[PDB]
Amino acid sequence: DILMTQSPSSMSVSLGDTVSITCHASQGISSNIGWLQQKPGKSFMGLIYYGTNLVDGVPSRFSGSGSGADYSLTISSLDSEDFADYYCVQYAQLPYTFGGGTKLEIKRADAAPTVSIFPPSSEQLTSGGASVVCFLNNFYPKDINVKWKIDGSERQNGVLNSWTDQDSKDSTYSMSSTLTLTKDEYERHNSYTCEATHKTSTSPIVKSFNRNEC
Amino acid sequence: EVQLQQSGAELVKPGASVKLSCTASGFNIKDTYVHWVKQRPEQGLEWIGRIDPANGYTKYDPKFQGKATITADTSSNTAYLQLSSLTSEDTAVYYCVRPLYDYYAMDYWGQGTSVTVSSAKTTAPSVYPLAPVCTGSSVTLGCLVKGYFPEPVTLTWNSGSLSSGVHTFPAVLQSDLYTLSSSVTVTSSTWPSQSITCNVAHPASSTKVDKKIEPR
Amino acid sequence: NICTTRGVSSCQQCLAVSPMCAWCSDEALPLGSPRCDLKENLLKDNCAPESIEFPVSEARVLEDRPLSDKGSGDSSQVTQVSPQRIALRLRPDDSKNFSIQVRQVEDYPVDIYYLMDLSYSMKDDLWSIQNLGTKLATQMRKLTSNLRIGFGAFVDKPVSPYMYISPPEALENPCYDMKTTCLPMFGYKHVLTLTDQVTRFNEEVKKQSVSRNRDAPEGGFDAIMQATVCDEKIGWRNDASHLLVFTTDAKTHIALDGRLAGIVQPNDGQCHVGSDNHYSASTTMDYPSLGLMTEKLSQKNINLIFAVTENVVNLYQNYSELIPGTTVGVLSMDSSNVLQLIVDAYGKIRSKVELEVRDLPEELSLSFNATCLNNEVIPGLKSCMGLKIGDTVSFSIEAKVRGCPQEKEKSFTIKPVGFKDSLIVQVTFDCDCACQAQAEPNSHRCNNGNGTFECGVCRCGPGWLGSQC
Amino acid sequence: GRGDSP
Amino acid sequence: LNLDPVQLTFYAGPNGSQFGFSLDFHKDSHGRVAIVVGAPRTLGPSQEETGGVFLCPWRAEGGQCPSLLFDLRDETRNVGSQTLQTFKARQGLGASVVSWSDVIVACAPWQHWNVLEKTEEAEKTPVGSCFLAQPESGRRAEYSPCRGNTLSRIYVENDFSWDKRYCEAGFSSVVTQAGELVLGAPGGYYFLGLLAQAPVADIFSSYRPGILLWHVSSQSLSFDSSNPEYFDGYWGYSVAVGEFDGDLNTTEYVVGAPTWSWTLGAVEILDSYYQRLHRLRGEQMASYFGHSVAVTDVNGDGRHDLLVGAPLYMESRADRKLAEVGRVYLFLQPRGPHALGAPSLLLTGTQLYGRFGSAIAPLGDLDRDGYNDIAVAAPYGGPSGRGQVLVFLGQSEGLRSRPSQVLDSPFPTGSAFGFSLRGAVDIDDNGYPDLIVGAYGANQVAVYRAQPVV
Ligand SMILES: *[C@@H]1O[C@H](CO)[C@@H](O[C@@H]2O[C@H](CO)[C@@H](O[C@@H]3O[C@H](CO[C@H]4O[C@H](CO)[C@@H](O)[C@H](O[C@H]5O[C@H](CO)[C@@H](O)[C@H](O)[C@@H]5O)[C@@H]4O)[C@@H](O)[C@H](O[C@H]4O[C@H](CO)[C@@H](O)[C@H](O)[C@@H]4O)[C@@H]3O)[C@H](O)[C@H]2NC(C)=O)[C@H](O)[C@H]1NC(C)=O
Ligand SMILES: [Ca+2]
Ligand SMILES: [Ca+2]
Ligand SMILES: [Ca+2]
Ligand SMILES: [Ca+2]
Ligand SMILES: [Mn+2]
Ligand SMILES: [Mn+2]
Ligand SMILES: [Mn+2]
Repeated sequence: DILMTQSPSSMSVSLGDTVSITCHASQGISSNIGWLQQKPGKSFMGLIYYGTNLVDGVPSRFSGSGSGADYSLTISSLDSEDFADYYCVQYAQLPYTFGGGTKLEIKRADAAPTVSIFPPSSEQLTSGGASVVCFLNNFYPKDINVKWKIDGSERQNGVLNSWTDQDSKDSTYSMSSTLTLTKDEYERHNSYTCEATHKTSTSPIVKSFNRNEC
Repeated sequence: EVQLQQSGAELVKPGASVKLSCTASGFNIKDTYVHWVKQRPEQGLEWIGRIDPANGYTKYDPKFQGKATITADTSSNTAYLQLSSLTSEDTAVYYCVRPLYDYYAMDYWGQGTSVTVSSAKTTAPSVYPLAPVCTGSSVTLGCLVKGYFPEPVTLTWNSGSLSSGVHTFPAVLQSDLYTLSSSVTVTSSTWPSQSITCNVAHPASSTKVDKKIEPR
Repeated sequence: NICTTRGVSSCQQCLAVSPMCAWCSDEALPLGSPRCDLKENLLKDNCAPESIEFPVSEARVLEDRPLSDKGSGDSSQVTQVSPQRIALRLRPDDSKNFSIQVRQVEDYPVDIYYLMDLSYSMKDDLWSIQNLGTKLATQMRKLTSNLRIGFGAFVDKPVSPYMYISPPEALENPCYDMKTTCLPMFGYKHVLTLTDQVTRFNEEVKKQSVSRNRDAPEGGFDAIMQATVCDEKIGWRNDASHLLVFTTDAKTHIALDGRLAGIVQPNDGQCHVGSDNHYSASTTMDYPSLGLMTEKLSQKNINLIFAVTENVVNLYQNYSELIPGTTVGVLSMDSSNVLQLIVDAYGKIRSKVELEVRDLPEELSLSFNATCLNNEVIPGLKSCMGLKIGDTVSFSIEAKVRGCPQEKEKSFTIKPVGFKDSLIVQVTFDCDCACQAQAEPNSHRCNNGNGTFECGVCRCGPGWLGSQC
Repeated sequence: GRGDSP
Repeated sequence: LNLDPVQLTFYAGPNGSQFGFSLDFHKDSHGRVAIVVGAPRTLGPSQEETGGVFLCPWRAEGGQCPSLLFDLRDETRNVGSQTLQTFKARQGLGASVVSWSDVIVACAPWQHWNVLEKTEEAEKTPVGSCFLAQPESGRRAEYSPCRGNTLSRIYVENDFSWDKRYCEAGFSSVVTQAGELVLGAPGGYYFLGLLAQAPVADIFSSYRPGILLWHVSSQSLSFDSSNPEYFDGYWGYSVAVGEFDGDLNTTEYVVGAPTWSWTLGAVEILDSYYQRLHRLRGEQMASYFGHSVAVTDVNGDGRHDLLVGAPLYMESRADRKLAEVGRVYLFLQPRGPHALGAPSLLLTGTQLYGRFGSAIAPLGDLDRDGYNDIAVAAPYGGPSGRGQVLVFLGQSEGLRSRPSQVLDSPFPTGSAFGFSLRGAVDIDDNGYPDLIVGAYGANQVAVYRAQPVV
């Protein structure tokens, strides 16, 4: 099978910019490559076929190029509608194979997360469950790491995370992290901590609370 | 106009099978190769196979051999993808595709069909209010919607009157059930002096729950 | 009579009136008596018998070799037509009759060149004729004691799209994509020059095998043309019946088909089989037209026999009607009866006798009465049918001249179609009087020199105009 | 068939 | 009648190129008339025969002509785990040419094609191909409707049905007034023959170099058949268009199948869906009835009439002899939806092997008397067999029985003078339509200018 390596996996760019997305194949595919667009929450639209040919209807600001095993999709002067996911596909050989994708994101000023921690509610505790929720809101860039600590020690079991798409208004990102334990194990520890590591701060943002205590 | 009209979202239990449809509109299905593609958030895109509806001849990626079976029915201008013995690995969005000019290209795509694998029965969510610990210009409150099936749910704050400062996070499927959360941020002089309630609706179970956020 | 009621001026002009007219050149003739009249009426006027001009049309036989009873031995001695040469004397507007005998001589030499389709569709037949040679020898031996037989084979033009050209293996073995083996494709190849050693035929056939090409119609017409015009190669004998036996199980390519192979050059009707015995112009020259084939077959005196399978009998019968003299026989499925087929065909060929005339002068016209079966005369016919080998027929022929031609001596030929022997008719137009040679130009008898004294009368000399100058 | 075959 | 045989114009191509094999008049966007000439054996860069096209501007003096360049390189595409191959050696580019609007279409009926997949293949075969050019802009496109990607094994399994591998598309060609390219492909469906049609605009808008195999959704091909009457009929050996059904909104196709029904020959008139409206049968087997077809209204009633050439027809001579001279048939179109019926006139050649009827060209109204006229070639006719073109004038009852004018070949023996003809266009702009005559054997084209009636 032919491997399609697409770079970069994402890029933070600005309206009106010119940007190039590249795709490297494990072997020469002689222009037998296509480029695809997928807008947020939408299906796919074809952009390029056989290396350089725009699909009927595609804006002239799109263009494809390359040869051998290396190819590029270039967007001249980004429109607001161009912030989406792009993929390459080779059909030189069966099976057809795709690149990993490239996501164009809106560039803006860095912003540290607003972190909030929430202990389990009474309702959930009476039902034997214990979820500890941590919100990390309006931060940029999207790259972020969160770490739960129970009594000072890192916990990596029962952690479900969810991320929002780039905010349409302020172009920031937000994250929700939920540590779900049994009511049982929840009472076997005391301090619950949510640690956020982000480029805006050398030291982690730390939000905590002690069980029982209020 | 060339258009591939696919069938609706599918909910199927593990081990069962499912058959997706791809109906040609504005042209005859026999005109070109018709491909099927699988998409997942993490693993990305994967070519399943193709068929020539004119003669029924198929090609597959050996990875899907035994799992996927592509067929076509020219009588109804439709192509099909049959998935058998389903596991959570098969939860994904499936697309049918055809070329524009180039015999071998992948230019026109259907809108996609979602397949979700779960043994869960229709289940209404447990809605849990999240109040702060125990202080700044603003305060953030939360709502935890846990253990429901299937998607979707609609969540508002104060019947939508709180139109700003809200973050509702995508649901995550964990062991057969969905969990979702939402935060709302307001000025500290707004709450608890005023009432702030979580409104969660779940159509599949015809439920509507309101949970007022109370100080601890 | 008409000989007198004219007032002709000359002896020449008198004979032109009617074959019945005579002229009296006797100087001692009553001044009232006419010089142009019936030979009798003239004599009644004491006209000197040695002074009367009156030619009579005749037919004298020059050569008259007897018809042969056998055709074996020496071919130079074989006479099938008698007489072989006659002299014919005709005066203006006259006619004279003569006879000719034609015989289908027994035990005449026979050449049989066997042209076989060896395309893949013919796969099954090749085994049946394993020993066609000897069997064919046994049967023909009853009809002739001087048989020669030969062999050639064809497929089609070795060029795309008739020929498979991929993969490379297919060129050396057209049956590659099938899991078997056959010969590389060829257009036409001569295999066995005509010979009386029939075991040579058997052994050559045993080594033959089929090839394979793409389209059903084949290139047999290329082979018919070459077998016809490559005289020395095939070995046709001057004094023998020529049978060209064409066998196939499919329809045939015709002129103008070649364009599908990019070939537009018309067939030139010339021999193109060299030392390698293959038709070298197969890929550069179009298939021959029926007209060109007919011309060459006729010229080389070759009888074409379409011995084909039942599925194409009607097709080749229809072609046969467009190539007069061609015979069709039904090859029963697998060439199992090809032997008898050939014997029967030879029978039909020698059951017809048709006369043809060559180099007949414009002013001569012939009429024929045929005497074929049981001396039954048939008026206005120059051909007999339903004949057997050894049967004799005769024809009564009347030659009529319209006027008096400028050239007083011509010769034409009457010959049976397909026959070697012929009858040469030497015609001499007797339009002048013997006395004209004794004419006295510028004679004192005529206007004291202004005229010529000819045949007892005065004629206006050359250069003058008006009857009496 | 419609080609060169028995 | 009034063509000038005294002052001709000569155009010439390279030796051995067969310059003049095909030709047509071409109007540029400014309304200037030129001559496009096909030369199917012109040498390519590889030094091998590939064919070529020439665009000759009008000049009373004639002379050499600028080449009209097309891509002559063999193409290879490795896609979908297959290998697509084009082979242009001896493809015969220019074996046919035609002009429509500002576009020239030059065909290579013997261009070969193959598809490899591991050890299997489609088979290397002459699918033929057409090249399209817009000389003024430089735009290029191609059209090769018979190309496929099916392996040999599959055809064997289906008894070789729908087998387009030997089409030789472009063997003949014509374009409708509305700009629909129609290709004759006499090798189609295992030598039954087929027609392929596609709008020129859609060919240009769908074509991209290097693809080789692409969809033209508006294209329309005729159909395979299991009726042996059609086997080896070379349906598509010749084509033309005209109006034969009373609906002016629709164009009808005229198709020659010179070997139809065991070489009887036939010509068919069909609607643009390939539904048959009329069938004309040949008179004599092997005469090649259908070799050439021409459409023009010769009797001034506004209804197109049909002319069919049978260049190898054998005329009956005395003593039950047959003489190959060639024959042309005229069929007048009746008022209403009726059948064409028997021939209204038979024109027969006189010179043995002359091939009278090899080509038939509408001249328009040559003498300007209100009736359209034709020219008929006998490429090997004339007292010396060098070739002759005979002009027959239209009249109220059809055509005259005797030619008004005879053009003797000005070239040496073997030139094939008259193999190709084109008339009905006024090239010198003197108000009278003119005649161009190809003589590929001499690699030359002769132009005859019409003049006021003497
Ligand atoms: C070889 O050459 C022969 C002779 O030319 C070809 O045979 C002819 O084929 C044509 C086309 O198929 C036939 O024309 C058709 O004629 C029929 C009526 O024919 C009837 O009457 C005829 C005259 O009295 C008579 O000859 C016929 O006799 C034949 O058939 C009988 C019965 O099977 C048989 O017993 C005889 O021995 C004969 O074989 C018969 O009684 C007519 O109805 C057809 O009209 C239809 O088709 C035409 C178009 O073709 C169409 O216009 C009409 O509207 C209608 O649909 C048609 O005209 C002709 O009869 C044949 N002649 C003979 C004597 O057979 C043969 O095809 C060639 N073979 C090859 C392989 O080249
Ligand atoms: Ca119409
Ligand atoms: Ca008319
Ligand atoms: Ca006129
Ligand atoms: Ca003019
Ligand atoms: Mn056979
Ligand atoms: Mn063949
Ligand atoms: Mn055969």
